[PDB]
Amino acid sequence: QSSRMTAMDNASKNAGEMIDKLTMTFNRTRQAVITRELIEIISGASAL
Amino acid sequence: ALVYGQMNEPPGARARVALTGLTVAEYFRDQEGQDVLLFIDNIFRFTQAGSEVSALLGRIPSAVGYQPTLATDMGTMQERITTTKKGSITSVQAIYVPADDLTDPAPATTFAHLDATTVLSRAIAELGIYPAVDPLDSTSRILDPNIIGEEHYNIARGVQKILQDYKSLQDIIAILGMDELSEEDKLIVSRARKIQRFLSQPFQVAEVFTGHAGKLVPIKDTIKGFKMILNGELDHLPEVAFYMVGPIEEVVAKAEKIAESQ
Amino acid sequence: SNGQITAVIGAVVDVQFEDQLPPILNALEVQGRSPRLILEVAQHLGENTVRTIAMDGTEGLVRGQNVLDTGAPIKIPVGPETLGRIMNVIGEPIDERGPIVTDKFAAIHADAPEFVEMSVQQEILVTGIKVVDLLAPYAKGGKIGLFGGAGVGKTVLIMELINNVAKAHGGYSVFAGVGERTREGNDLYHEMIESGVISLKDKTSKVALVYGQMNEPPGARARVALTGLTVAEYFRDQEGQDVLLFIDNIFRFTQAGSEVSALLGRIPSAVGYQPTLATDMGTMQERITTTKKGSITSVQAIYVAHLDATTVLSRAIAELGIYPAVDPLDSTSRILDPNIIGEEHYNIARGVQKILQDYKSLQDIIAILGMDELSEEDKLIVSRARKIQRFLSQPFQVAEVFTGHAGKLVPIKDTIKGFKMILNGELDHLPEVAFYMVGPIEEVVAKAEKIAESQ
Amino acid sequence: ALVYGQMNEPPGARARVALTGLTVAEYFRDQEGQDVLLFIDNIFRFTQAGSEVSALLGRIPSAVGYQPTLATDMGTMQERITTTKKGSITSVQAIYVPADDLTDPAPATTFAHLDATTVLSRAIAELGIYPAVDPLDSTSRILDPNIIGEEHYNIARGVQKILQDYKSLQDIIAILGMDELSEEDKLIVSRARKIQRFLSQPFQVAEVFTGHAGKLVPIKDTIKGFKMILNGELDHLPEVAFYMVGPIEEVVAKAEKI
Amino acid sequence: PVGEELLGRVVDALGNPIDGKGPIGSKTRQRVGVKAPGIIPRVSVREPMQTGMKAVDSLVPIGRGQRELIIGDRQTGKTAIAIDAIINQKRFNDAQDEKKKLYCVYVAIGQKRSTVAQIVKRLTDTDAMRYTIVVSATASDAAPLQYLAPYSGCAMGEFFRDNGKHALIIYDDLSKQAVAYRQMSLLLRRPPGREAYPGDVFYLHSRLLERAAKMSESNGGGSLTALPVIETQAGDVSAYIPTNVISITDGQIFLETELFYKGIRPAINVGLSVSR
Amino acid sequence: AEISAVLEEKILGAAPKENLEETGRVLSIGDGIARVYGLKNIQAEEMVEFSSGLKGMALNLEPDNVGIVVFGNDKHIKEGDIVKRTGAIVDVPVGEELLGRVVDALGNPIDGKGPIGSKTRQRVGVKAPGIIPRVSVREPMQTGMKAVDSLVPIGRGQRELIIGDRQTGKTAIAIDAIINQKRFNDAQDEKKKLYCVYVAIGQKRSTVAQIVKRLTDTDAMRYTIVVSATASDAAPLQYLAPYSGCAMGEFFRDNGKHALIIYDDLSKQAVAYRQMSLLLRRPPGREAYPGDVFYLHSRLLERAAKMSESNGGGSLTALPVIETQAGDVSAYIPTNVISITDGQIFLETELFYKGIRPAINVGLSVSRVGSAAQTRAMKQVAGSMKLELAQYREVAAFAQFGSDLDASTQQLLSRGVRLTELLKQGQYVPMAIEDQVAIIYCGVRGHLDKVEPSKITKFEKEFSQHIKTSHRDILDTIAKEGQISPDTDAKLKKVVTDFLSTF
Amino acid sequence: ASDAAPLQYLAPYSGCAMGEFFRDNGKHALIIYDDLSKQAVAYRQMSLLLRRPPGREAYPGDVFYLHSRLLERAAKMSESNGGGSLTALPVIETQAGDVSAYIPTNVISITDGQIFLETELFYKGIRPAINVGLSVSR
Ligand SMILES: Nc1ncnc2c1ncn2[C@@H]1O[C@H](COP(=O)(O)OP(=O)(O)OP(=O)(O)O)[C@@H](O)[C@H]1O
Ligand SMILES: Nc1ncnc2c1ncn2[C@@H]1O[C@H](COP(=O)(O)OP(=O)(O)OP(=O)(O)O)[C@@H](O)[C@H]1O
Ligand SMILES: [Mg+2]
Ligand SMILES: [Mg+2]
Repeated sequence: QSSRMTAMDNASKNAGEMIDKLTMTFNRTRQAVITRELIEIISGASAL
Repeated sequence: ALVYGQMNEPPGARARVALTGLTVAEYFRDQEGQDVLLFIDNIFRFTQAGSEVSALLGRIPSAVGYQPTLATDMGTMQERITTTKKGSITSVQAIYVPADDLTDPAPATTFAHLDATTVLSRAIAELGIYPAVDPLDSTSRILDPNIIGEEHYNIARGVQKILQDYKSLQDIIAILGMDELSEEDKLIVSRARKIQRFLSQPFQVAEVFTGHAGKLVPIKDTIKGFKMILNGELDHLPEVAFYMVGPIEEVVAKAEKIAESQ
Repeated sequence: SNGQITAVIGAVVDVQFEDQLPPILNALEVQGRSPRLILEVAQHLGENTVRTIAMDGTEGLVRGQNVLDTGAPIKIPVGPETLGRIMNVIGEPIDERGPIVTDKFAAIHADAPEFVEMSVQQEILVTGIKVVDLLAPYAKGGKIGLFGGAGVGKTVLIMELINNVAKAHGGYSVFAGVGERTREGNDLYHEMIESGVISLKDKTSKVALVYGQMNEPPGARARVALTGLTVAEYFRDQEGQDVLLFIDNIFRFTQAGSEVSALLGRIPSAVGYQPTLATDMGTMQERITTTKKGSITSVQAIYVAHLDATTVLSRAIAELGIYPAVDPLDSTSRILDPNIIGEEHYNIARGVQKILQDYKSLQDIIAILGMDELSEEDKLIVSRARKIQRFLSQPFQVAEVFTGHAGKLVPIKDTIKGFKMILNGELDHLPEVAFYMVGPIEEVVAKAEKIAESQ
Repeated sequence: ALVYGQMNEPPGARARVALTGLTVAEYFRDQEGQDVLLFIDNIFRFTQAGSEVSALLGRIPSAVGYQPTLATDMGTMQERITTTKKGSITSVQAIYVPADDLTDPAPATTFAHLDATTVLSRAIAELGIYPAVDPLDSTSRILDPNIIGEEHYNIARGVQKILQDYKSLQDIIAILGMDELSEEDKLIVSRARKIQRFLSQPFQVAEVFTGHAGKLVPIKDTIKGFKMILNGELDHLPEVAFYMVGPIEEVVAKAEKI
Repeated sequence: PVGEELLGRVVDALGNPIDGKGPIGSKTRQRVGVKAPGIIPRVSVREPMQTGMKAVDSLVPIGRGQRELIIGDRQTGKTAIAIDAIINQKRFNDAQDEKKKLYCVYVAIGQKRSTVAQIVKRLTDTDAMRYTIVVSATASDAAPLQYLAPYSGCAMGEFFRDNGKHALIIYDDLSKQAVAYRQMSLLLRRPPGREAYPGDVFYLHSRLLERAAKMSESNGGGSLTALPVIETQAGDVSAYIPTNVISITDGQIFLETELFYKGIRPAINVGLSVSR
Repeated sequence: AEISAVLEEKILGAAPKENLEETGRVLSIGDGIARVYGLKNIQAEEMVEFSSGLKGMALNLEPDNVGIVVFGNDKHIKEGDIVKRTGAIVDVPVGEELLGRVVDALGNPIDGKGPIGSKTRQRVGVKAPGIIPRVSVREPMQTGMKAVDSLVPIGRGQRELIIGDRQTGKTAIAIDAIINQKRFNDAQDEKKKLYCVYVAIGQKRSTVAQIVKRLTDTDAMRYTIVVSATASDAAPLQYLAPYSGCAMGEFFRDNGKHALIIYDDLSKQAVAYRQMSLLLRRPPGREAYPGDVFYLHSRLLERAAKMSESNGGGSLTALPVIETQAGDVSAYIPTNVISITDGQIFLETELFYKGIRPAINVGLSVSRVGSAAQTRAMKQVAGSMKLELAQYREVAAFAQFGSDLDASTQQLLSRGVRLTELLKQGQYVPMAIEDQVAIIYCGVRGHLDKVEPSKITKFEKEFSQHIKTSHRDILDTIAKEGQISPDTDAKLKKVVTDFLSTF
Repeated sequence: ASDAAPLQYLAPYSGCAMGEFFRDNGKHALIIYDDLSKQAVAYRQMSLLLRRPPGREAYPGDVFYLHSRLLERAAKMSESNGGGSLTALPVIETQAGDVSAYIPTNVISITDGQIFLETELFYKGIRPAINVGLSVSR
């Protein structure tokens, strides 16, 4: 029971680090998507 | 003095309200030689109003929808908040972080001019400690042994280290208990509880709502008090004697009253 | 009333008039096109010239070509003569069956019914399909999402809906293939001929077809649903009937509206054809409603947002031999409330859904450990649930020559009574296989008696 | 013969110096009938200098702010570099990927104009493997069993399958560790790590950076060493012995030295 | 038009009667673009505005003069919560206490006209129509009518607020008004922004929702309570219009699709529902 | 039109003698776009000739000038040069004489084998057949690969998309489908023949030379037309090459014959049309594409269908190719072509480097015609095969960490491993339908559950030789009956058990 | 930070000219640009106010040329040119330690090496917080 508790604790810590890296990637991707869609709308409107 | 640019105002008024309050503060600094305080709430609404003003002028927006002049508009507002040869203006600004993203352009532009940080934690308020300032999340750039001194820096680092050890041991205590900890760990967790109890302080402006007389603790009194707690000179006192007490002489006086009432 | 072509840019034609400017949504006919080109006025540009979207191809047009203003929107032929026919956007027959000789023409842009013309009672349109009439009822004037992919009888279900509404209620149906493939349209048309809903030279047709190909211009595909809605509106207003309107689909209608807005250049491509905004879709959605004269019930064919009812077709239900392959648990409806359809109908439907969910849990338990669990109560629950699943199946009138089973029309009271008797256990002694492919519940009793006499 | 137009030059000069080197190679190929080696470093500077002047030519920018004639300009440049019936040209061109991105339009256009591709990855260079060639992103079109031999093709495809299996296992390894893996998964990981170490090779030109003697590995020694690793004949050796060695004999010698 | 002659009447965004019961007899007309009350003429929100739902009155309480958002996906119960709040005031309006009476305004924006007719039938059946004004700008109505209907209903509520009475207003829903204003702004050749919305959609919703206030006792003591409704797509809280409305209001009531499909009705997310 | 010459001749009332009704002068030329003053009697999509001999097409008919897309290098075009309208829209030669020839987008031969003796020419802008003249697709178009002829079957007259990333094998699928038809073109049955058209768009010349070399070495060039619009060609040529290839295939379709067209790839044609539309100042949309880029591909692909027996019975099946950037099928052009075509074949890089070649993603690949595009024996074995593959995918979704699994779960996992190894196929080796039926039947009847998967290809390399040499009477019985009868099933089981005893 | 964006753009070139004086006169000069990321932000503001087309992260497409023409003037001259030299130490401020961004990758490709500073090592008291595994010199 002690070994299983320590193994699940290590798995949760590794999953937390992966969650932090995926959260930074998600924020960077969200900013890039908003910027790209804004530039596309600007280019579509400025062609009139 | 209050300004209060409302949320139903046009974006120009909400953009210039921070300049109006800064102008009142600049008069108090230059023409009186005072150490003025300026409170801005919110500073994200200042950025949002500036973005709306630039979008109403037909300018091309920058990355993540903000104005292209965001850095220089923030710079012109914040560089008037400084210390000069006549006086100084210290600004406490409420900061909202959109979508919990610290890499967003408006918080990242704000953080360049920030000299400190005060984080108010809900969890600390749940522990009854007031003011609910997070001692680990809050940081300052003058924590250096050339501006505040060697003793202040060493004591602040020691308090931070003890509280970090307490936070590391909190998970162990929660999952297993407190009896299996060593004598060193029990001494550390007792000193950490007394340190985080001594961070609470009664406020005069809330003394009607609390019943405790407010205290203005001088910086040397806080330095001496935390040096006494760090060295274990108050290991025999109970933890409740440190709660909602300004100085450390009132800590030992409250401990004496607790012992006599017991 | 006569103008000249000024500019030709793609499917967008700018035409300049001299004396009288046509209003918005009017139709202008090009005088040099042998397959006639109808332009719909989208906006006024000033300077006595208007910008129009084309309903057909634009190759070969020259500047200064004469355009005749009709003084009205696109008037399509309507009536009983359009039943069993295929029309394009502008009402021309494209099924090579001759001209559409009628006396009634109607514009494809009309107003929605008023606030005083709408009934306060949210009546349901009973369609004779037991699973549909019990678990996911069809509301009159509602929005209905019909799901299903390849291999499931989605087409057969659509034709069964057409036949049952034309039989039980006397109201016709209109199919509108908004931007549909030519192969799928040809398969649907031949299946409608084979199953007898579309009948040649007998005048017993039950559905009017409007088609728009994928090679059509974006303006043509954005008004096919308006043509189908206009035919359905004639059947509702001038006949007082409850009319089905099948649209295939709302997604392609929104796509064609977005392409039209992109061609016009005013609204950017980020915003296309909101359900509100009466210019885009609000008029079309509000003209599909129930009034004091009749009702239009919209069924959107979805192949795998505001639906009043939803019937989900699954491959697994067809793999179990249940026709129609409607999933009883994934088919939801906003109408499932005690305050609308009655307390007993909601109670029976909730009991059937609860029994089916418990049956799925019991099947999982049986697959895990075995068929013996919680004495004979679980066995009785399983037996009643399997009798319910068999009774959900029903023969189709339109598929009586491909399956050999004569289809039956089941009124809603018969379905309620039969499922109430199954829930109460009044028919619990009958065999399970006697509940398969039977319309009423007296047919189940007769089937069980014939099984008992034969065995 | 050397032709140089470098990054200090204005964008007009950097967009035409590659054509000057092409002209030298085309004369050496056609008018002399010789075998020519043409080294270009690097192509992306040509296609970027073309984009730097595109806004000043009054052109609408393409996607991600590029020139709208990037594909056609690269096509007309690259089609002159070829092996003809008059003579042969072997061309080696470096390509820069901006911000470590392979879906950028300039490298994505350059991919379809090449026979052999050697993709270098930053993550492999972070692991100390040099040259940092991506094994699962490099194609040649000469990798055919009817061209380079059946054994050579089978060994290369086996190495690529082993490294793909290791890449698929890395997600579970990063969370649950090596304990949850089965015995075949542990063999896959061990052989793949040995393969990744053995792909590294000390270069003669890189000795000043490191100090290892550069090794020239014959292709028969390469296919023999990778066949030995794939057959499990060297599972008893540590993986550090596979690092920065040319032939498989140096692997055995370094393992015996440890 | 404003007044108590509008109670029990179904009107459009212009105030014209559409219920067929005859013309209204209002003697006063109020502008739709009135500036919000200032700091001095208002006091703190302390009078409870009782919704009648246990989860609302306990976990996310709504006071008189408070903007509380009802945000959720399609078919989650936002209209049901608002209608129950309107129906609950019948037990207070019948009593003799003047500080407990609440007059309701329901602004239907961009809805189906049959649904508005069913809502009016439901309020008539429960005797809550006597203190309720229904302002409907349906889908077949023009986008300017959908843009104008929240301001027309706000002016009708502000008449009760400035006369010493208490009013509750529901905007069902503000996302349809933002869509209508986006279409008008795009067709007026105005510079767009994120999701083709103009640069003053935040200013549009803020000047709408800052008119809900608790007036001071020297200013009459009346109040206007706003319950805006936001329809989100797949729970996308971080969209532009939901972000603006969340930042404007004093709190939000989150309705969850997952909780609604579990049969948990009302599907209020307690951990996401805030009341300042 | 307000230029200095026009204002000079209109103030003075010169009335110039140049009749610009049938000719014109160039106002401006740049990047393959020519603005031309004049051409008053020109029509939309009409071919014109410049003074240097170059050709062009009129795409914009503005009230001021005419927009011409230049079919060649724009260095030969100058401002003020004379442009003469041809009076006709673009047409290409069609006939049996194009089989074996490598032509460009305009039908001019580029292989150096002399001219083409074509007696008929067809325009490229022909309207697609309506709902009436076409009939339901039921004739099998046999690609020759087990992973596609069973799971994603293609019928004659069906638009089947081949969509994937770079270097995944879309061209390999198309070339193998072209090569496979040599079995039917060399036979005597006329209705089974399939003439091929390959349209290379934007590729380098070495790649097209390698494709022609591959088709010449395999003798598949004798019934194949290669339409080449390379990377160095003009954007109008790359835009018009699919339409010219479609007209060449429509000649076979309208004459009662069956044609198969590969567009490799439609992404390059969309890029070329995007460049022409952007340089013509048309309003861009999503990802800088025009609003007619959906209409472009829909108009192209709606002409691929099987005609009814009253229209000769000919068919035209199209295989468009789409390149996907990093697997994003949510982009504009992939979404359009997916919504147009009757199904897709999806290729994945991870499946390719895992050993599974061809890397067909079975879950994401649909064929809307389905079992109607299969013969009876292939339908019989593939109906069980797709169910077993679906069960294997369902049980392997939760079998990564599972070791002590159920016996039925282990049997399903083992069967799915055998079927996954069964679907693998080498390059340039198409398979006959009988070999695919026999091998899939052995896979799905449990004959390979006791066989190691790595030997299955060797079993495929040997058992097919066993029935072709010592048990050919069983194959003759299958061919004559057309289905796997239970007696033939028992005989095949006996042959398999005897072979595995020998194995 | 209170100055105009053109002044922030011009200052690295003015300092480079002052260092080029010592470079061309046989002397040796070391120049530090603290920091070039803020100069690129000022140049991005100038280009966005000039309605120039934005590229990666809304930056103009010649920002690589901006840093390359600035940093190519730092070089070692020959003995026939006086034997002078100019040494550059550009400074780049990253967000969350990302060296995969546009401007850091540009300056890495331009310069001969980098000295990476870690926030993690800086929080642990290791000063200077130089990452040895990432900081190289060619
Ligand atoms: N507490 C509840 N108990 C039972 N049924 C409820 C409850 N709340 C809502 N419903 C039912 O759920 C359905 C949808 O709820 P409602 O229409 O109020 O939500 P909505 O968010 O307004 O939907 P829409 O987006 O369509 O306007 C209705 O049939 C309603 O009767
Ligand atoms: N079934 C297969 N078995 C083995 N190798 C294959 C197979 N299919 C393709 N290949 C090889 O994979 C490589 C790339 O395949 P192919 O050129 O057909 O892909 P593509 O989609 O045309 O890529 P590109 O984008 O370069 O055109 C070639 O070396 C080819 O020989
Ligand atoms: Mg609602
Ligand atoms: Mg290819």
